[PDB]
Amino acid sequence: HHWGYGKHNGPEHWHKDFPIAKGERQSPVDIDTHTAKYDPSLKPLSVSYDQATSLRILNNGHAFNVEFDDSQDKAVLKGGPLDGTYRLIQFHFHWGSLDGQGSEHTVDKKKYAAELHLVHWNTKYGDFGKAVQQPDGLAVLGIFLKVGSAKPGLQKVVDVLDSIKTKGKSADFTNFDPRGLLPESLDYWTYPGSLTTPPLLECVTWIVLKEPISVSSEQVLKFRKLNFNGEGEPEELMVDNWRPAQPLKNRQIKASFK
Ligand SMILES: [Zn+2]
Repeated sequence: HHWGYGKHNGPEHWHKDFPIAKGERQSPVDIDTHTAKYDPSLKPLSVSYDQATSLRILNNGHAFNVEFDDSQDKAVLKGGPLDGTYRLIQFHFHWGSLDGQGSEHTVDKKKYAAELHLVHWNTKYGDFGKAVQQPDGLAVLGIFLKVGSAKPGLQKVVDVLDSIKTKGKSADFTNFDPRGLLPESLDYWTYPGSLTTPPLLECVTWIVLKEPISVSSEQVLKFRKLNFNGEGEPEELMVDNWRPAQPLKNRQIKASFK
């Protein structure tokens, strides 16, 4: 039936409806730190989120998205391995049922408790829908979350989850500053990949930050209280909405640091 993360519709079944799942530039991957090539020609990332305008938070049945106004160049990513300007459209997370799993990318096979994805689209394409059809249409910043100390800047998010518990619910979510979600260092790994959920288009330049941010156990617990199901349907907790690492195939992972 429709795709999800259960036994009968999970990642291992996606290829039936989305043949691109067994493609040549599928994401996530395992980051082998000894095989990643330091590339001194890569520029530092430029994150200009001071004018970010968030609008809403939504439970789409597979995660929760915080959406931003992308009608102008207010929150953009540029530099790094990118050419042009990429506008932030939304951010979301992938998490697990336990603290030992949840991230999509792994580092030397280490899994983190969750992974944040900031999704950006290449402004030369005019809109998000056109951008997904191009090899350089999107740039996704990925940030790992480890459990330790609470992240103050994440609390506003945590607090509104009760109101979007089931699929299709949404809530006004204005004046949220995504700068509160960044690690101190912007060192990163980069590779050409895809979206990690259907339709799995190979249109992403991945930018994975080396430094994880910490969240408290209690903050992550609140994530695990969301539901995959819609209101009045049997309860299925929203946990383990992560795709396992895919084959690197013909790709090189580059590092911005040594
Ligand atoms: Zn994602």
